Amino acid sequence: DISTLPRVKVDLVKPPFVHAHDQVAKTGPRVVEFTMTIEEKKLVIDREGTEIHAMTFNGSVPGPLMVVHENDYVELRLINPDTNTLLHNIDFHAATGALGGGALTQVNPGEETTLRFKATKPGVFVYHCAPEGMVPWHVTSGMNGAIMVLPRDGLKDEKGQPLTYDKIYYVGEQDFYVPKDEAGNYKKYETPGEAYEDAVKAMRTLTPTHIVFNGAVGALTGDHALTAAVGERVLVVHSQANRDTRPHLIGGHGDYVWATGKFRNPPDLDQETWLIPGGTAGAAFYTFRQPGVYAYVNHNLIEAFELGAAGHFKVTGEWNDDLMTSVVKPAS
Amino acid sequence: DISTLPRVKVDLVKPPFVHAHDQVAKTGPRVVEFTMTIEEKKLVIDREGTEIHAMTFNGSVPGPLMVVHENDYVELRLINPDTNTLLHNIDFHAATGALGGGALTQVNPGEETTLRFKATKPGVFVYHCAPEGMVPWHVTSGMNGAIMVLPRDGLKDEKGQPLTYDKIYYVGEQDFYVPKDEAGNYKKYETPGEAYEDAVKAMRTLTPTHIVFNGAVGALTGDHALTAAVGERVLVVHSQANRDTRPHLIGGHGDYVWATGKFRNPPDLDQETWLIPGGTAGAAFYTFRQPGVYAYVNHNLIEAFELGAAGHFKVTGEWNDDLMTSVVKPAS
Amino acid sequence: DISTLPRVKVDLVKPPFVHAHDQVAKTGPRVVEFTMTIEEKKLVIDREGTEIHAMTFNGSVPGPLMVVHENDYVELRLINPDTNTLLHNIDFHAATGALGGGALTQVNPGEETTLRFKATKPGVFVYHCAPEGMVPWHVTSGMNGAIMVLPRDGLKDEKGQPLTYDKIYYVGEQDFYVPKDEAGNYKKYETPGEAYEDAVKAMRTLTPTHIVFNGAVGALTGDHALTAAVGERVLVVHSQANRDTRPHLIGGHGDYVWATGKFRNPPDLDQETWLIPGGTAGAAFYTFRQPGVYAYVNHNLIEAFELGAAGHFKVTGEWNDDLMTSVVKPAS
Ligand SMILES: O=N[O-]
Ligand SMILES: O=N[O-]
Ligand SMILES: O=N[O-]
Ligand SMILES: O=N[O-]
Ligand SMILES: O=N[O-]
Ligand SMILES: O=N[O-]
Ligand SMILES: O=N[O-]
Ligand SMILES: O=N[O-]
Ligand SMILES: O=N[O-]
Ligand SMILES: O=N[O-]
Ligand SMILES: O=N[O-]
Ligand SMILES: O=N[O-]
Ligand SMILES: O=N[O-]
Ligand SMILES: O=N[O-]
Ligand SMILES: O=N[O-]
Ligand SMILES: O=N[O-]
Ligand SMILES: O=N[O-]
Ligand SMILES: O=N[O-]
Ligand SMILES: [Cu+2]
Ligand SMILES: [Cu+2]
Ligand SMILES: [Cu+2]
Ligand SMILES: [Cu+2]
Ligand SMILES: [Cu+2]
Ligand SMILES: [Cu+2]
Repeated sequence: DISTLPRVKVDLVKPPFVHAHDQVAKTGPRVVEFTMTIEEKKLVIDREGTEIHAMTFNGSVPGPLMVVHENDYVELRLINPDTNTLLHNIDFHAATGALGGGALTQVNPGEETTLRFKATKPGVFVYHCAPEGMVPWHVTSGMNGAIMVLPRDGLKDEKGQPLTYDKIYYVGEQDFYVPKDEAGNYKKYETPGEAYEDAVKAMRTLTPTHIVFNGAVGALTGDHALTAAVGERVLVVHSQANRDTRPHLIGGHGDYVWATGKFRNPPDLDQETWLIPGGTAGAAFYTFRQPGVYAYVNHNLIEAFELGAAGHFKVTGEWNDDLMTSVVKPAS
Repeated sequence: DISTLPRVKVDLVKPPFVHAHDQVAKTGPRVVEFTMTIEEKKLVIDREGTEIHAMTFNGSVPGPLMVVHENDYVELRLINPDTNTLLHNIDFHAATGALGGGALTQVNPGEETTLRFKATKPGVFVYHCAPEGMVPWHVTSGMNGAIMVLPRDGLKDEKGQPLTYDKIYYVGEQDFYVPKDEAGNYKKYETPGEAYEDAVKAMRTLTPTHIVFNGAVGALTGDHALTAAVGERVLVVHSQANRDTRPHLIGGHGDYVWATGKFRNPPDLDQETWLIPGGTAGAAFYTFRQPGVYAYVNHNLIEAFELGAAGHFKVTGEWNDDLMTSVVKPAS
Repeated sequence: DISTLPRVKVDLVKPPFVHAHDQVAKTGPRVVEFTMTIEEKKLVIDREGTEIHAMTFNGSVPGPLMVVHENDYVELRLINPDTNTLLHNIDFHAATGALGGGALTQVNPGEETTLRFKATKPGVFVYHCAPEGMVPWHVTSGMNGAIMVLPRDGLKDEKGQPLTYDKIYYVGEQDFYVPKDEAGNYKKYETPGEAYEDAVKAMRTLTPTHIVFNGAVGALTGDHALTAAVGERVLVVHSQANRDTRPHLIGGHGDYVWATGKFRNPPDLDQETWLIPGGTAGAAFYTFRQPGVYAYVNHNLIEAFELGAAGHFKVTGEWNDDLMTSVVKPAS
């Protein structure tokens, strides 16, 4: 009887940060209660000032990472305030039935709903809006995130030994399709209905105009670079709700990678780059061995360095000259 | 001596259905005899009435699924009737030598040929036409299918335990490249030779105009939706002869997935989405747990919902409120 | 103390050939010394005579395959002669720290540098140039290769048994983005600086104009076809520094494949086609069973047969009619 289970309310945080949780479950199964408020908002996505009408869960692109354990129940209160204009819903790839919840969560502006589902499979999973007839438009306007369902005994390596992370980050990668005129400049629009056919035309090109981490070019850089220390074990969850990506840590590796995100499978070891298919979340575990700046990229390097799919880690600590050294510095 | 082996004649069926077979081999190795007749035909591929000149094995896009067991011999009689205009052949990715058979099976209109090969590797494999100098044109005109080579003791899970499906479906996904003029409308053509250079130009864009299951937008919907019941174990074989795809069952999972289709490998567990590379067939096994409508899609959602790569399952049975429920239905 | 280790100087060879090495390490850890000289040069990449300004390591696209064992040190002397015009560097995906070495290896024309790093992870890995602000331009101008870090006890299969190759080839696959005018003809340019913005524009299309093996359409054909004999065990290392590929041996298989290239993982068995993500090297092992011509392709068949991503094997030996035969040759 679900009513006899503990309830715990989670307060979500903005990506790339992740709400506090325990890797190894410290309680039995629980109903884990989340609330998200949909926000349609203008977002500047590049250094040129290109502004789009984003559709968000909780104000961010991506939406926040939710974290539960296997066989917990996820109870989500989804709020669509009357300041929004569109119908929205939510589909969890972690859930079973009713189009992942989408069939049960259609909320007009001024409405809310509560969905409960049992998290029966461990892994990282995409969630996204998916209103009938409008699915890719909502998803490619930012309106996707991820949920991590941890095994109750935490992560394990390929031999069944524990893998415990010290830090976790969530990198949502977003493909945008900003409509272009025949000279190639972006268009804007006066209403969502007036934008819709050219959004469809732009999407049909299958060529994103921007591919960004955490909602904008450069979002994971400078003061907002990811951080770690030498010797820290870091889990990076990476999702892409619509298009393949190939993450790579420049100067590092994925020591243990679940490229398609499902923890019942043994991880792939020692990866340089891995393929996360569109519509999937993946997770990579790495122990830093060197300080300095790293770039975390989609290793289509055009996508990374021209379209925006690049962020930075700043890592503190001691340099290891055994691992790498300049024997002769550049010189004439 | 192959002449001492039993022969069995298979009568093929139209996708997404699959000819009757046994999962666990009930006989020793056999020569399994198949016949396919090539048909060049007009096909309407979308709701707008866009009509192409399709090139088919057995009248369908995809061609039918052939099913044998490991170390059977596949004997195919391939017929190119004189009502066709082009040279065709067949290449089996399951076979070894002679470009998969393509070098031995070149048939002008009015010709036939018989090829035999030993199915030495278990898995699902693409087959496709591949005439020298014209390969992608034939393949992207529909002229591909798949063959399943079952292990003699049937499918097994990651622990070596049997996996037995109750139903099997074959979803062939087809990328079409319908030539467009500079305003973006499709062109038609008066002969294959007159179409060829613009087919090549259209293909060179690397941007399909349509991506469909079972030969047309909506083919696997309505009266032709896939069906199952709660508790049924379903195997979905999915092929793509030319371009990557990322299947996903909306509201479900791939409980056991051979993404690259080869049964000697342990399956990946609990997949949300999986990557089937172009030129591969994959297979996913799922036990339905909830009734209702599911969408089975390529989870590039633009490809699914704008270009055609979406079908439906209709599932009968009892709803499980433990797995999912609406706690509070959408309301003001 | 690294100075107490043996040093061995390797003399590199042009792809697709690979410098001599031992699969099982015959010495303890060593410092393996390599030298590469950067060459900017004109290269004709297609049958039409399209000529680009290539950026190369050691005069070739791809750069040469380097081979070491796990826990060897790689010491590379990188020379940028004063006959070049651009700044270059090198990033090894095999290395840890300093952006794979790129932060330590920036060489103006007329400069050289020496980098040492410990090869701590076994596998095949990409290396590429990556000058800050110019990364995809250099990589997509050819300026990438691979390094193989063998386990000290050589390759092993999924059961831990040895896999020993008789021959090894390195296929580098290169995506080029040759700028096109509005009629679709290639442009040329008078200086690298004058080419840069249109190179960026061309790259931003995400649509390669050419995808080639060993630097040009047809490079691995005719007198330069790959060769083998029936019964030979062949390892094909395949890299793609920027874009996904899906190799396939037409008429054969990948008997053992490390699609993402890392030897600590068990190989995938019996592959028809496999996905090597952009920014990765993979490796496939096959034992030839039939003589004749094979095509080795990227199985996006448009990429293979229209854009250039196809080569040939010529295999000598005895035909096996048990594996494949023409029962009835094509006839009326
Ligand atoms: O707890 N049954 O999924
Ligand atoms: O943090 N425990 O390994
Ligand atoms: O055609 N101008 O969007
Ligand atoms: O091209 N990725 O969906
Ligand atoms: O199939 N491209 O997303
Ligand atoms: O989904 N397993 O990485
Ligand atoms: O039966 N030998 O492949
Ligand atoms: O249908 N036997 O599990
Ligand atoms: O340029 N009209 O196909
Ligand atoms: O983009 N798939 O071949
Ligand atoms: O590489 N795209 O099929
Ligand atoms: O090919 N193994 O999924
Ligand atoms: O030898 N330590 O990587
Ligand atoms: O070449 N030894 O298997
Ligand atoms: O617009 N001509 O490159
Ligand atoms: O489409 N491959 O990066
Ligand atoms: O994501 N295409 O390389
Ligand atoms: O990276 N393992 O193929
Ligand atoms: Cu929405
Ligand atoms: Cu989805
Ligand atoms: Cu044909
Ligand atoms: Cu093929
Ligand atoms: Cu360079
Ligand atoms: Cu790189």
